[PDB]
Amino acid sequence: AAFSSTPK
Amino acid sequence: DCHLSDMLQQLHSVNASKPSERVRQEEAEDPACIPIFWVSKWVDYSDKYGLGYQLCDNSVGVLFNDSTRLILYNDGDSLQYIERDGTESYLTVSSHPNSLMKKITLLKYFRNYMSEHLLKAGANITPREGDELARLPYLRTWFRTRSAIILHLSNGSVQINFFQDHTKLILCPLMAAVTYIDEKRDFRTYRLSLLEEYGCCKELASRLRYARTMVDKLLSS
Repeated sequence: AAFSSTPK
Repeated sequence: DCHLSDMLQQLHSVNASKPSERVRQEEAEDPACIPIFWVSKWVDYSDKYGLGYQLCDNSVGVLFNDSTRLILYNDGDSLQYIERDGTESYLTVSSHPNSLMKKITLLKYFRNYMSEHLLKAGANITPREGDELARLPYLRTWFRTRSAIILHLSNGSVQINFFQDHTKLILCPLMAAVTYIDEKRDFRTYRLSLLEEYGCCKELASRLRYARTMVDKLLSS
């Protein structure tokens, strides 16, 4: 359910 | 379809071998099979616009909800646009039809978001050199499942990024190879036939079974 790939 | 059929045969062959039940996994490594391109970043804004992504060379693209694609090269200037019917066009941020303005703007917003906030998958991987036969690929198809996001590139590569443990696969059906990035962010690249021969651990085995299912889905649609 992430909006995006792995963040910093 | 040929890329996906090949990949299906390759994976089916490896999996039928039951590679985790044999171990000489390190013998399957082929360092010259490292991929040229993979997806280092992505943003699923399919609620509104579509899916933005960044490849490991820092080029970026968007697959819009209307099935068109806009691609920005890593020079930060050259654009490639692909209509739904497949018609391609070549342009720049500096010179483009008014009709593309909106989409160009959206692409830049995606670029901003990805550049600032997200880390690069395979930051520690030097990509294969690659030559005149390998032009910049674009995202041909993608979907997300309960367990992963699946990204199918126009050079035939299929990337699968697993949500729970951040493990990733990049499959190339031209090289007949797979790069596996584990939870430590260590990566190894194997020749699939060599994995048939020397076998591999349970984790990689499981992920290659799941991969075979994903490729069957991509072929199915």
